[PDB]
Amino acid sequence: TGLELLYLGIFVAFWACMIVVGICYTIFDLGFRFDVAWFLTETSPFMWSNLGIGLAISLSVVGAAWGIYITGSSIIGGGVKAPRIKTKNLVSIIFCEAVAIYGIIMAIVISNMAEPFSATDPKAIGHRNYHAGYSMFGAGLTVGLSNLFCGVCVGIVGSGAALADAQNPSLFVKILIVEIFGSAIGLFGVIVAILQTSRVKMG
Amino acid sequence: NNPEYSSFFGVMGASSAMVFSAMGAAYGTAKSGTGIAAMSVMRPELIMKSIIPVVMAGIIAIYGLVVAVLIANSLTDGITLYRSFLQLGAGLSVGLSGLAAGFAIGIVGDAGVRGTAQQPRLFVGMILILIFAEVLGLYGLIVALILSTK
Amino acid sequence: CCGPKLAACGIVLSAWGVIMLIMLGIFFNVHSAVLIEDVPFTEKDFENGPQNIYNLYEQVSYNCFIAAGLYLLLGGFSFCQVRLNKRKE
Amino acid sequence: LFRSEEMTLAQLFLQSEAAYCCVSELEELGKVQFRDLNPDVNVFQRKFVNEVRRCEEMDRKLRFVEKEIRKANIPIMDTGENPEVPFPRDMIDLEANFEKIENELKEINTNQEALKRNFLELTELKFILRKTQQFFDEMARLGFVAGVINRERIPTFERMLWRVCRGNVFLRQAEIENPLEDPVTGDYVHKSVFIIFFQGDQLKNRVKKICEGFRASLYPCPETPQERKEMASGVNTRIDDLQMVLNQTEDHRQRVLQAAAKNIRVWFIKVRKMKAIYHTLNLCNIDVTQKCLIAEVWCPVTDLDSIQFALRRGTEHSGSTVPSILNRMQTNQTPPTYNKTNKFTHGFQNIVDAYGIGTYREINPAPYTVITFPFLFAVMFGDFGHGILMTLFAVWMVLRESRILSQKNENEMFSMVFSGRYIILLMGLFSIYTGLIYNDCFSKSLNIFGSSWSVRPMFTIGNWTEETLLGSSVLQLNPAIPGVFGGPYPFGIDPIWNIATNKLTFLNSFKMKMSVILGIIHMLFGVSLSLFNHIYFKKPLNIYFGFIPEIIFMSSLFGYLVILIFYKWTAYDAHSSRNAPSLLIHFINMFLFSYPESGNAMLYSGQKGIQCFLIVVAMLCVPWMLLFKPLILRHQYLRKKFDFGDTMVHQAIHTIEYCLGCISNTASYLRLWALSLAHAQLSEVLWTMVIHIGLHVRSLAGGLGLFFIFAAFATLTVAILLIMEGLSAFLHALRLHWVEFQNKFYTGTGFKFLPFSFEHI
Repeated sequence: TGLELLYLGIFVAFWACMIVVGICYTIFDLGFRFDVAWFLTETSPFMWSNLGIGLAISLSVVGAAWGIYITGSSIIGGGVKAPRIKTKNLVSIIFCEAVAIYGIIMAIVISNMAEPFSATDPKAIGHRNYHAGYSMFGAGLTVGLSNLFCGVCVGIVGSGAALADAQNPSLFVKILIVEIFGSAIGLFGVIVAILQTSRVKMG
Repeated sequence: NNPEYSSFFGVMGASSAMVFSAMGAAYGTAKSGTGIAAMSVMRPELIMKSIIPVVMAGIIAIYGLVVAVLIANSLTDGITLYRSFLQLGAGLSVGLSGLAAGFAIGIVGDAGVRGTAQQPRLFVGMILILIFAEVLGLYGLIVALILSTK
Repeated sequence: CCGPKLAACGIVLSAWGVIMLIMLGIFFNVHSAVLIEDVPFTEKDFENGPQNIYNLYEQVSYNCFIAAGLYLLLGGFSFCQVRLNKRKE
Repeated sequence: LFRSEEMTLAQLFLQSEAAYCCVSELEELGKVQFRDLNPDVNVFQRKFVNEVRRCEEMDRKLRFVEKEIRKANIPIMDTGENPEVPFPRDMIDLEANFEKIENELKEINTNQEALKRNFLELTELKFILRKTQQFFDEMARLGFVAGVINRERIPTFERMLWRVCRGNVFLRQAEIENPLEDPVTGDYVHKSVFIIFFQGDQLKNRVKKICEGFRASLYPCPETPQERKEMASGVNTRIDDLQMVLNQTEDHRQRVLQAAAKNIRVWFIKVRKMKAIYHTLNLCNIDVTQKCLIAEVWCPVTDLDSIQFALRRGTEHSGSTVPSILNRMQTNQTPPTYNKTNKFTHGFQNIVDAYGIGTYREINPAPYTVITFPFLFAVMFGDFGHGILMTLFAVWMVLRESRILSQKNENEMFSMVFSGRYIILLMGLFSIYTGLIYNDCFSKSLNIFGSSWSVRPMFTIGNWTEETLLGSSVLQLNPAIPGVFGGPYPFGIDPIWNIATNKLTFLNSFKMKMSVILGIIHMLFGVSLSLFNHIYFKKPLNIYFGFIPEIIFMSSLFGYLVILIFYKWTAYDAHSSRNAPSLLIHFINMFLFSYPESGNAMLYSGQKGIQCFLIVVAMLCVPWMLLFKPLILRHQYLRKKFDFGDTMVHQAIHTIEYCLGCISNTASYLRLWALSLAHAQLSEVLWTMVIHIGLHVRSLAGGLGLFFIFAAFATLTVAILLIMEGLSAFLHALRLHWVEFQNKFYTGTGFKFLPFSFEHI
């Protein structure tokens, strides 16, 4: 539990430092120094765009990995006595893997709207570019997180159903609906990811 | 107009792409080695039969290495800060993809190694599940390659 | 020991090598424009003309033929070893 | 050929004594399943329970004899006339008598083993005596106790002996130089001899109770040094003489076992045949009207005559009234598949046989697919050389299949490869063709009959000239413009695309579009097969109400995308990009699956109307008409004079599953293309990292070590490319088979074939 203690300590120390520096800044009538606008402006939109793309694919793939292993261990454990489940249950596995696919194609579409800048100043050069970069970063974060979470849900449900199949093999069809509901929830995530970056111009 | 510190992002993109994949491969190798050692105490003839999770981790490490080599060979002094962020994003993506793939590879390989030690007929089915793990890591690689140009 | 697996691996690797380096040597002799990146290059030859490029192409080709030569040599040695092992019994 | 092979069922009339002969003859023929007729048996009503018990006893005797023989390391070579004859009832007694003589010999061997255990105890005493010969040097009321104890109990002994003390413990001892195998246990147990000089009578009792609780075998070694030598020599002489006697007796036993291996193999076949016969008789039914027996038989229509021939054997020697009659009823009688009748191509079926098709003649699996199956386009990695390597390996292995099957197997993986040799070879041929069309031989392209493109027309006409050294100083990797050019490779992809640096983008677009077209046509064919599958099984309501919506929706949503891809490919040219220089494609993805409004860009006349019409016919109409089904008949049924709930809920779940699965499988068809790109990049990087290093200047130094570098290349190409990535694609395409390709026309499971093939050799 030492790692948990270290993480909690870092969390609480950083948040205490942040609240104390905020109260010091607002007390000392030094509000103008704590400029969020300058941070969001002078920062390059390319970092936001590329980080959004990377997270969009990476969260998807790691959620899919969580699902596939959390269901594969269950399958291999429950398949010792009944070898027939070693393949028939696979219909609930590809979901997770297909969930990861919902990232890469998505990771293409956002990446389809990346252009160079050849500009440095932020005054009237980059307003639409700023919006495009932030919007595509948000869409990437949305798809990545939603896809990861739906992957872990689908893997959990698939492991449960696979262990259910170990006793009565006739309930798999009656129980298939939950994981397709989870996959549909991932589809909602991908749909809103599409819509968020639907109308954005980059350049 | 070339901004300073531009190569920093690409350098850590390559470093992450190598390192995270290396860590995932190491975890997979460790878990599968523990599983093999546990299983070999009763079925000695089945040692080389299911050594393949180790080579799967090696494959993930190979994906990390090839992405890192490509990114490093694409590195120049005057990065326009548009290529560097692309390289960093691809590197981080492929690195965490390799980490997750190694995670799944290790866990499922240990489980399947124990199962095939217990039930000899379970190996081939395990194959399918295990192979899917690599695919996930593979996705990182491809999503890096397209990110190497656009 | 000169096990059957070792001899078979040596023979197949030798055959693989001889065919591939012969085809490399031929493709270098024609000087195909695909392996140009593979071919070594020095900046002082850029203005000299294609003659220097063809000269170094011939040099690397000859390197490939001698490589295939010792590949054939060790393949023949492996064949002799495996034939002696077979005829011993 | 045809995947129907109607099974049908039959009744098998029998007799009292003729039944055994007829059943043995049929088992020799082995073309019948013999579905059970009496379920309420539970062995208690098995009739021939005593025969089954005798068979079990014989099997136990055979297993014990075989285990003893394997411990003796004696071969079981029994080749020749293995299926001699099904065992008659009378000769079973003589075979059992011979087995009883063998068991008596085994019992004598067990008594010998007990005597050997006693001799091993004597040998342990002799070793403790050998230690006592050296303990006289240590001697120079310390209670001298020596004992034999397992090496595993040594540590705890230390913590369980010093703490009690009450006189202190002086444990000076050594261990046996080898892990002396205890014959009582039979394992190479690790032992040791512990010696202590604790104290007199009270600690003597304490040590004796410690040894009693700890199983340590204490020996009261005497103090005089003579008698130890003579009794050690005597026990050694007894040990060697008795060991020689026992070795001679067991050598005679194994000499008999040389022929007894084939003898008990034949006995095993006979007892297995008898057990199968009695199991079938238990499954068979006995009538009270006569002494005859009626057995339900699952036999093929073609083999029926041969079945009658079995009766011809019955009517000849044992009885004359044993016929068989085709039982053509419809209640239950779910026939087995039995359609898996084919030559080497049967390997294909095995890969399909991971699901157990069943469902009678509906089966439409491998033979329709074979080549167009996702198991011969299971390459997507063809590198010319990789294909030729796979073909060479498979061809050499097929040329050697005779001696390979004749010789013993190596490993289960080798067994799988042997089962797959045919598919491996034909996949190698297709990989060769795919490498040719891809024009990527070891990631290096091939220039055959021209290459198209040029540079001088691009620069002289295009004013991009005078870049000889300026292009090597000012325009590094800059020039990429088409002037007066065009014209595709007559066969594949130009090598110029390979040696370029925009290779990634063009190859990505080309592979993704090839992905879409191939996947759509494949899934269309898979769904179209279901129409024939269902028209064979009558059912006009499902044909005119359930699958027409599926095809309509699938076409209206995906064939439009395919046609758009082809139109984009054909209706443009190099000097036709909209304002911007290239734009790559710019229309493949912005035409999504919904395209709400706006869009702009490419808005060719009529496309909006076609899109809207396809959306309304597909998204709004197809799911709605996929509803109802049996209730439509139920109304008529309700007007004549089925569980609505389960029917409509199952139909609803199937409809949502299919409608989501169209998109899901369209996305999942993208998988093998990632393997294609990864394999291409892996080959290219391996080349540029090993071979590019290996070929350089200073020919002597550049080629003296070329052998080692090229051997490393061969090993890497075999390991990560040929096998690893090869296996990855091998199973990727099988998944594409089993998730979307074949999960469109055939559904369900059924019992496989089960004849009396005498699988036990």
